Amino acid sequence: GGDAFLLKLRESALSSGSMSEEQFFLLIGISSIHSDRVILAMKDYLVSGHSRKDVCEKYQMNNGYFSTTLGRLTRLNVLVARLAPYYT
Amino acid sequence: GGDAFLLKLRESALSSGSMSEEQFFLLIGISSIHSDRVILAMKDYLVSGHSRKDVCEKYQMNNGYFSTTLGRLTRLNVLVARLAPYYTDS
Repeated sequence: GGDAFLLKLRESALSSGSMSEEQFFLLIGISSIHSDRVILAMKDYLVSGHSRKDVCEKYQMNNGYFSTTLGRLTRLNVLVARLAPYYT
Repeated sequence: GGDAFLLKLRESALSSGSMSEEQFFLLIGISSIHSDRVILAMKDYLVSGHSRKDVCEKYQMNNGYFSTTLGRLTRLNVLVARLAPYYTDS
């Protein structure tokens, strides 16, 4: 259940600069994230390789919101990676 | 571009009995589909090969609910196929 879920997200966490812009936008497209602010923050982290510290300052974001959002994208990325062999 | 979006969905529509349970649940996982009966109806169609008529009867769905739900999964399938190259060795 939920405890093992959180451990999987820790183990699969997306890191700073881990993807291209178009990949990022496709993940956003599949997601239910719709806040422009948190989209731009996650693009700066995941695509541009800015640090969490810098991104939180720029978007005036707290760690709960940053970490939750990053976890939502990590979850989607794990599911998409598991789906990929059905399409390749 | 809503009109073209609908045409694309027709061309791309998922077939009955076309995916494994694992593939199905991964697509459900990415989706925002919440209804337990709707997930079971889509499983019965996409995995178990039941007809549309069969699932709509079993899970009390009207045609618009079925068609819309299948459309939601067809869109995700197209998008996941466009994401897949980014998970390759290249």
